[PDB]
Amino acid sequence: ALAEVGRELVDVPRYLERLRVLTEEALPEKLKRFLEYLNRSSDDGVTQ
Amino acid sequence: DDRSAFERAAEVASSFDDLTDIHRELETARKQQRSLQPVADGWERYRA
Repeated sequence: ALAEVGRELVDVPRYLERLRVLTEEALPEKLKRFLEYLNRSSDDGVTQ
Repeated sequence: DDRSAFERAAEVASSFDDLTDIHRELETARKQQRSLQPVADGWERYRA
């Protein structure tokens, strides 16, 4: 996601903006995945 | 006779895969965030 960016001072704000964006948008992934996975159950093992 | 098991075992184990992958992705993203932050700190000190 940032490997293409260079190694200069002008590149630094690109890194900072990407870091902020991923910080903001990682939490939605956490929610939409783990909250849905909270519905999982292990009834099959017990039943069988 | 033989009316054994070891068939439903994989069926039960199949559930964990998506959760494991999602957890891996989330942890990798968070690790990248921790890596990114000190760059911002150093840039602040550099501007000072």
